[PDB]
Amino acid sequence: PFTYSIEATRNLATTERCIQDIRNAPVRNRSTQFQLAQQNMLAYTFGEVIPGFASAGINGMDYRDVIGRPVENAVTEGTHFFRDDFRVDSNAKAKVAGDIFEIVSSAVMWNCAARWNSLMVGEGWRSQPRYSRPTLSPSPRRQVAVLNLPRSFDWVSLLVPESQEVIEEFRAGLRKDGLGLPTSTPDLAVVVLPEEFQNDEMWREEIAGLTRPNQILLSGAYQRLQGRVQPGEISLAVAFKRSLRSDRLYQPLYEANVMQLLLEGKLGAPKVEFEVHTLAPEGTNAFVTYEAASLYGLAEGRSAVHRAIRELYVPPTAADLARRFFAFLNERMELVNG
Amino acid sequence: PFTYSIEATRNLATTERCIQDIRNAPVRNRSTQFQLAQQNMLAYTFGEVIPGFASAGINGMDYRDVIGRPVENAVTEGTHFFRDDFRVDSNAKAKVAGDIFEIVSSAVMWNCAARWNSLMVGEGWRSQPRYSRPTLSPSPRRQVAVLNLPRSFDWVSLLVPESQEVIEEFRAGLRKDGLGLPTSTPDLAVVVLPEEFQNDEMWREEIAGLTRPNQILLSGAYQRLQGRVQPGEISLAVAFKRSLRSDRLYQPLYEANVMQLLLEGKLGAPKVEFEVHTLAPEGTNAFVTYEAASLYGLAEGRSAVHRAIRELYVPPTAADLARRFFAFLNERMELVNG
Amino acid sequence: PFTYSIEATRNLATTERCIQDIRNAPVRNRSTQFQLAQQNMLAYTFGEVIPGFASAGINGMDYRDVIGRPVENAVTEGTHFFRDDFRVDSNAKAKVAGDIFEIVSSAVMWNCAARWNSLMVGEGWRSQPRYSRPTLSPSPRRQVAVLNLPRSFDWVSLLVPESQEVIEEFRAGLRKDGLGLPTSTPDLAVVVLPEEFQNDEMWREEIAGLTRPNQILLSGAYQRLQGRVQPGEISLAVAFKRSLRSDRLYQPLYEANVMQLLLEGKLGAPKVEFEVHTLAPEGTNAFVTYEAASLYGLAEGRSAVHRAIRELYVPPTAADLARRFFAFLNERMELVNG
Amino acid sequence: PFTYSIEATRNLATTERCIQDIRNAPVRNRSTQFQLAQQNMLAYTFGEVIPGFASAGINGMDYRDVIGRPVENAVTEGTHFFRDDFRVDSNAKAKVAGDIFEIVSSAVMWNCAARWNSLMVGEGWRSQPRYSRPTLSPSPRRQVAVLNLPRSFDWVSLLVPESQEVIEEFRAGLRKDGLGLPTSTPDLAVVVLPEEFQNDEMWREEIAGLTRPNQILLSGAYQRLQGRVQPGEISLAVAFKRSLRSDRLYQPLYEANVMQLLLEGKLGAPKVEFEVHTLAPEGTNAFVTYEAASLYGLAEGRSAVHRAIRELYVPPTAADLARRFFAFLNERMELVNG
DNA sequence: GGGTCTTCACACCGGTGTGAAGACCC
DNA sequence: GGGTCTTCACACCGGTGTGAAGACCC
DNA sequence: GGGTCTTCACACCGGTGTGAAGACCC
DNA sequence: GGGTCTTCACACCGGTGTGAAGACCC
DNA sequence: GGGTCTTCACACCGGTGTGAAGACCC
Ligand SMILES: [Mg+2]
Ligand SMILES: [Mg+2]
Ligand SMILES: [Mg+2]
Ligand SMILES: [Mg+2]
Repeated sequence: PFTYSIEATRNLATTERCIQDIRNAPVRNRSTQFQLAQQNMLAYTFGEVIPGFASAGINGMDYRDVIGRPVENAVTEGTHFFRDDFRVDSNAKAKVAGDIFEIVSSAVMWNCAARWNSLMVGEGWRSQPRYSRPTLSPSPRRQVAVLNLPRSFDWVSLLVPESQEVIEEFRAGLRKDGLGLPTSTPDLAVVVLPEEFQNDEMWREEIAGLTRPNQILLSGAYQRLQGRVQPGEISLAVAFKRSLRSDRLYQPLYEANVMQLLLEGKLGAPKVEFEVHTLAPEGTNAFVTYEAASLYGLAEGRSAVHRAIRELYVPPTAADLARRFFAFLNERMELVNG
Repeated sequence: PFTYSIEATRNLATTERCIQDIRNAPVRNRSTQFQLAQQNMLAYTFGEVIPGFASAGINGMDYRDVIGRPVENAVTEGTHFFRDDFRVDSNAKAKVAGDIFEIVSSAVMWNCAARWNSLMVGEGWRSQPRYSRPTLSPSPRRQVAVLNLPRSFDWVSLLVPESQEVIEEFRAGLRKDGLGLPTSTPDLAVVVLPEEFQNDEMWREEIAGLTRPNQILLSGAYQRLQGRVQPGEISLAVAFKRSLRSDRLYQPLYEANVMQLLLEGKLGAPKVEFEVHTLAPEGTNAFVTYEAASLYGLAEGRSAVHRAIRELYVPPTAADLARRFFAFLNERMELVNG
Repeated sequence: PFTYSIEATRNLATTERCIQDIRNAPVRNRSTQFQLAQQNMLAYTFGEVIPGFASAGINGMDYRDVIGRPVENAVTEGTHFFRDDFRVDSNAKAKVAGDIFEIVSSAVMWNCAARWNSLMVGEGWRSQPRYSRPTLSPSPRRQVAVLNLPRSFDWVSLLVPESQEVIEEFRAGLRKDGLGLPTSTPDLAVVVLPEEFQNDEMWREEIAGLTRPNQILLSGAYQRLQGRVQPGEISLAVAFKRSLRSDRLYQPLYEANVMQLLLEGKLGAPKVEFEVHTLAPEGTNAFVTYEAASLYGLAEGRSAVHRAIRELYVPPTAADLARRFFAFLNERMELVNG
Repeated sequence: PFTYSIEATRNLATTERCIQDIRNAPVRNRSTQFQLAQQNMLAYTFGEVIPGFASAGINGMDYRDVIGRPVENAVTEGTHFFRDDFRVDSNAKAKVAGDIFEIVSSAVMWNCAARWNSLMVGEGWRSQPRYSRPTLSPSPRRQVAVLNLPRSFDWVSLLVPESQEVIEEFRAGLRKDGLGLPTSTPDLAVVVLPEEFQNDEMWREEIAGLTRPNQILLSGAYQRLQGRVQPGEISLAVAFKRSLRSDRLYQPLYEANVMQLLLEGKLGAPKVEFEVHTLAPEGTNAFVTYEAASLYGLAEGRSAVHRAIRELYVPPTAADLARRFFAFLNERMELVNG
């Protein structure tokens, strides 16, 4: 349920409850009395609804109210069973709500993917929400595969092994001096679908919830493309940060300045689009600070300089995320052999 | 006082109290009931004592107990006047304690500077704490000037204007495309003293406290060297971070990869030492992650590759900070015309 | 509860509260305003959990944090009802915390006993915590009975009355000159189970808490073996001292040098293992000082000399106490008729 | 001064003040804000007066008021300079007051020694306090040397090296098995004066204070008899404990049961008198518990059994300590060749 | 490179909670 | 007049000052 | 029998369902 | 109309949930 | 002895104090 029905939380199980009492089980470093089950809170509120693509009153809501609703949905569960004992620290209400923004917004553009994949293969343009049809020539080798990425991923394992050896040579070349290229992985990698999946139906079946069946699918769809995509076909890379501070905006820059060195450079990609989706850009001069030239090209003169960040987006609603991702596919997929 | 005398807090003024009640004055975005006066808490505990160089029982204390003592010194003030009302948020107890680590540790190596400046000019080797004499030839053109840096500083204003024009050409060259080189400033910049100050006594008078007289001196000594030092004479750059997480260790990397591009490169410095001083490296694989090659040299083949971080230091005491900074000056100042 | 739930202390009774206000009832010698209920604090924190054998995050915690947690659990109760009045003297926070160490650590090896008794009688090797199975031949006349001992106990009343008369003859022989053999009793006496209890189920039912039902069982299980065990079958004697000073380590020596005279000697035991379990051995040269030969054998030449203390143990966790007591039973119970 | 003159504490030096502020000098384990100078507090109150032998109104005072007066003399100093900051922990008010009882009571029987030494050599019987003359034949080889002993002393170094080799053989014999004979030293060892000092005037000059001149004399007079006294001439051994608890009375038993084994036994002393001087025997059954037979003789049958403690004394005044020590010398020195 | 100084073990009692034997009428 | 209740010894560690051996350059 | 006390009108916004005009592609 | 004062970006760590590699006997 | 389970690094934002540039009349 989306609006905290009082009996479905009493019809649920203790395993699938929103908050597990770990007051009789510390974990040796943090004295966490109560924890917020991230995988259960997503299955509770967004379990039978998806923002952007369902129940258009939700799709016009403020996107700072869709994200951050499972956190207040968990507090109203916590003040029901654990009366007067309930405390969740504010540093725990930001980790989960940041990860809610990481998963849910990736699940909205998954629904934009499967509707884009429908129009490419000759199927119609689902019009249950009023979304405008893209004006591109429908070709089956244009469907896109959006992929959520894990915490310790390194993203080189998606490239074809004829191209993966150059990066491994560049990495093991740095290992001779005792060095390396450590990076943080971006929260979202948008790549085009390879040849082996041009008739598979798992890239067109639109998702209708965020239950744990269709939740390990989205965290685990990356493994089916592990070593398939050419380096010139990684279209978009989306870093997800819920709010920005005047120093936390630099950790996506080091995500891009490695991504614009191992692709532009050793594997010869032209330019990979890297962009940041935020909700609270206030308190920072972040739009000016994201006008940063990439440090990769600053050594070989002024041959080709460009931005390290494509755009800094502030989605006002959930449906405005889906409208932007359609116009992104309407322009980037023009430049392939349709 | 260091150990919370009960009457000096009652002999103090309401202006110089450790905590001002701003409960009748909000600031329109944060509902801060009580604030921690950072400039007053440093003047209260460390007002007549300096770690490392005074009262050797303090100098052998755990350095996580020296830093973080003004925060608990303020709580014991807050539970005295404002009984039962007192709440300071944990996100406010980290900003001040991080800034306490930024100022106090810079004030310890200031005392290492003025004793190094004494042995260079022919004065003796003050031995009130048992610190070993450096085995270098005493030359007056070897004394070092340690400088705390502000929040919006850009550090190019320290270079001589014959060398400052190249960086301004490289910056305004990027401004033609609507770009830039934004950076965070390091918390400490260690440079050698220029020719105009080789007889001045403000670089040898050892500081004996952290009162507001000798506090705007340390935050403001950088302006006296604004446009004096050659680019090949910036010896050490110290970034101060009290604890590290698996993503907050990247914001000093972007501080270094710009510092190793505007000095190595456009102004031809050989290699500028950049190092991070932390207290809690646990919960991270940060020593392996700080074995990162600089992204500046990764474009022109493999001409000269090196680390972007020199060392990751964990000071066990306060006197072990002073012992390391003496051996750093014992090695780096060998390579000048003594 | 283990981590101070705010309403179970409000759901508790005034009788079973953690701190009774005796401010309207002095006791004629000590002006104790507030007292720490030792029997209630054990029932509050460890009431539904046992260290070593439950909730393995607890079992890996530092053992100086398990013991000493009911003392800080009582302070957080005391600053709730009795606001600003609350003072417990530090000499009262050591007596209870020392007695907490006396009872809880005896209750951990009781759980090691009942699992050892299960494998001896043919029942399985409970594996809810991952504890290694002992490699001994399972015989029913090998199960062990661990016994907590009171404050004024004299431990001779456990021996069979055919052997108790020799000690009473030696005691009443000394009473003719107006003398005696006064001793302090050890906090723990580990003896093997007699013939009358080889089918009883009270030595195999594992304890699941420290509530006052299963608390007078552990302080009172000694009376069921009052006059049953032969003198050659007292395997281990454990003295419990939370921290050691350079003179408080001698009061277990006089506990051993009487125990190694009334058993080795008048009742002909070979050697009784006597060992001290401590948490803070710092500030002492106690490991060298516990290499003391027993004063019993120093009169008849050098016939048989040995240590008065077997080992000085420092348990790092709670599960490491259970691992040591299993390997102790794996070696000492080899030397009986299995 | 004895009764806290307000200007002699202001005429004193900061070095010889009763309390040094170590608030700017921790000592890495204890957070001692203010310390009680033990060597200065004895020089302040008892600096020009000695109990028992001076100003007979003092000598009739309660002996729990003479001892424990420098502790309250220090508190009245501490609430004068350090207003409202002053806190000395009760665990620090017992260590010093116990050591005050250790030094002052040893200094009273030093005055009984030098008056006993005067009557032995033919000098008169000083009668400034009305003390009864002993009825013994005055012989010069009967004068006694009372010795305060340090903290890490082992008391074997007082015996003649022809007798010291047997104990060293017995100790190194135990070292072959990795053992030893660790002991606590008694606070006072009373031995008879050897042949080399039968005309020296340092054993007859009566002490007239406890200033630091005549304070290192009393802690350091033991070194002049280091290896001089035969084992059959150690008359009295006094252990000093201010109050007794039901387990702290055993640490003098282990002091005696080694002293009644290395002297009775290996060096053939008949019986060495060992006694405990206490002020608060309440709360214990200590008089019955000090009726303990020595564990040395309990192995060779019932050849010769005796007490390990001679007497447990409770001195009501200071002059009653001097009256007991005169009657002790009136009986023990009858049994030498007068 | 024997002096200065930072460390460490030494032995220091005191306010304690609880069980068992005392107190006292009925 | 065996019950209730007021007492008492039991064994409980923890913050300590000072001497002697450590630390370290010169 | 003017004080005490039980009553009453005053004016206080806030969460609402439905029709009609908006929104948007086709 | 240069002073006073109200604002804002700066850089500040800390308590976190989950996946994957560790731990350990059998 | 491959399973179960105890651990750990990963990447997660949010409430902050202070300096410098803004605001505004005079
Ligand atoms: Mg992120
Ligand atoms: Mg920093
Ligand atoms: Mg004990
Ligand atoms: Mg003593």
